[PDB]
Amino acid sequence: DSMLKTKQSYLKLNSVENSLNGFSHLFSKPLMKRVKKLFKNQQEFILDPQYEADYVIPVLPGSHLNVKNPLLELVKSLCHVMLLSKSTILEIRTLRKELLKIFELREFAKVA
Amino acid sequence: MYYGISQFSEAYNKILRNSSSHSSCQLVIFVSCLNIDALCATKMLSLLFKKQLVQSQIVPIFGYSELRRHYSQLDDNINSLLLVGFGGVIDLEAFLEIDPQEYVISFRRDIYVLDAHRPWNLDNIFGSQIIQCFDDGTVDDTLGEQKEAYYKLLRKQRKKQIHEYEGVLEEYYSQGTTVVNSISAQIYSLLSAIGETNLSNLWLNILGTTSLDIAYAQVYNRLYPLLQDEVKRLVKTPDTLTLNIQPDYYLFLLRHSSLYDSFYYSNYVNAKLSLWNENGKKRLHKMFARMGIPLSTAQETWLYMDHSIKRELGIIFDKNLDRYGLQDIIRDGFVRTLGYRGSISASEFVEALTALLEVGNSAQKLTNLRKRWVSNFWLSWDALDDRKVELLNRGIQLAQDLQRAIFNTGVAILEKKLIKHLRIYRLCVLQDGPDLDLYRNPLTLLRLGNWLIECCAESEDKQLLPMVLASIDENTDTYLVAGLTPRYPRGLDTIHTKKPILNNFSMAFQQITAETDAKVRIDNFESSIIEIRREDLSPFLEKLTLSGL
Repeated sequence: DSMLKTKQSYLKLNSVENSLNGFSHLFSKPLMKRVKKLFKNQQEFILDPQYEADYVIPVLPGSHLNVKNPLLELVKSLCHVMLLSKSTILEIRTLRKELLKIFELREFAKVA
Repeated sequence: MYYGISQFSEAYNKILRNSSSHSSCQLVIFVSCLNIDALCATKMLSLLFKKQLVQSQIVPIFGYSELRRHYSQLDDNINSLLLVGFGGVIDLEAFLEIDPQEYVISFRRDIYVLDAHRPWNLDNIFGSQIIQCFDDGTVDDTLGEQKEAYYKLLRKQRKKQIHEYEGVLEEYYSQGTTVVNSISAQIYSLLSAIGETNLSNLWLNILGTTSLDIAYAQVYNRLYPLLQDEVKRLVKTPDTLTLNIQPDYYLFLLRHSSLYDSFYYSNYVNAKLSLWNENGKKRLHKMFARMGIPLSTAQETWLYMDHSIKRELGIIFDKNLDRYGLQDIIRDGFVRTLGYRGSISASEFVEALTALLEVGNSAQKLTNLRKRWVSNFWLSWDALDDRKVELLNRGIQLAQDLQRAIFNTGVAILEKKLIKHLRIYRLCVLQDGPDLDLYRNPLTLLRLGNWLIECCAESEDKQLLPMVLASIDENTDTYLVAGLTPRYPRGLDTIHTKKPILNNFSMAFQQITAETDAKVRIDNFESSIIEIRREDLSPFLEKLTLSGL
């Protein structure tokens, strides 16, 4: 929705394209707060026995990756979807580093 | 109590009546590995039972799983079992599924457990005839009230008695783990009552009693006068053996390294002078300049260091150390001399023994590490005899290397300020660094923690909080976490020493493990050391924060 809004705004105004430059500014703060809350809740409720049902990693044919923390893959997929912009790379990388700073990880770690 | 101090001999006699045989091994000893006191007691017992030609076998163990597996391996022919250095705090019958009616005939077997930890299992005392232990003088006086409740708990208004008994049992429990006596001291008391004391036994007793100076100085001070009196009671020809009470100091290998390195690596002086930054080194050079020893002279070996200042060292210290608050370093120790080989002290001997234990030579690599620890224990045991000194010089050099490594890691920790101060307890985690593979040894981790505790205690902070330390081993991807109790400064009066600081970390760990499905493995004999997963550490820690300590 934010991408559609910013493209419509740019078209209203008239390798870089200004149709999409400036779209992550709309949802950065709510995303940061939501990720903080999700991390806190996962930290509190991961070791509980009756809450272990919702944290079960599903298995499908063709799967080969063994990994532990689900929120990490959630944010990794969320950032990889955005990274396909190929024109707002620096903004997406900044947001990715900011998101990873909530975890005790670094920008170029193999786990990220 | 089951076996009082006066009854020891009787039990000993029973052992003979159950073990003296011509061609049959009827006695097996399990020892608490990675413990100096257990090693000393085992050596004394081995000499005792070699005197009377009683066949026996020595088997070291590391964890409770090994204990249970080896107990399952045993045959009914073994009449007598010894369990030295552990086993007090738990009920063995529940652990070992011991049926009294399977071993009734009475006394089909005998299991003599000999442990030092003051809080232990009361049911193990008052319930079972098959399990028997040597009391140090604690049940007869301290446990006078709990036994009534246990005996009574072994018309509608009678529930008050049950409630009172439950309350008394709860009050007796919920107590932190402590040590108040020495196994070697008990064995030497038995030997004194029997009449087989000699210089080897006295030396082993001295080692066993001085191995507690680091952590249980109160016990050491309680036990020192007996050793002094006993050594009083008991030409330099090449076969003289001299045991003398010479003054000594809280110094690291004073008679085998240079005086400068001794002052530099001594933990007490480090804590008192803040040697981790440059001001500490400046104050140390001030010390040396005011004493008058040249720096190049003080950086020489103790053998070749000047005879005049060797003679005058005592007066130099007595006149110089008052200004800077180091006058607590002077104490009285035991010196052993045999032949023309030289002189050694108990502190240096125990440091060498500990270092040789540390360094010598998933589940599969854990088993390999435990096997290497068992082999190191055997090597340290073999190094005890006076016919080998290349197995002691190596230990001394390894002690120097390990102390250097510990100092190098501790200064980095202190300068990076990784010690996080929470509301209840301090926390520190070694995420990355050099030579991390050394700290997989619990005793090495305890040495590092002891130095950190001393450094923290020798500060202006007025908060006594437990310290939690963790490490990493990348091959296993697990955190080895040890809980540590606070310590008072060594220069304090006995009035504020009503009771030693208790350790609730084992209780907290077992409660959290019993209420959550963490992938931990609590198997070490020391109940305050556990292995936890890297992914599982943080929530666990949170639980430890939110649980009642």
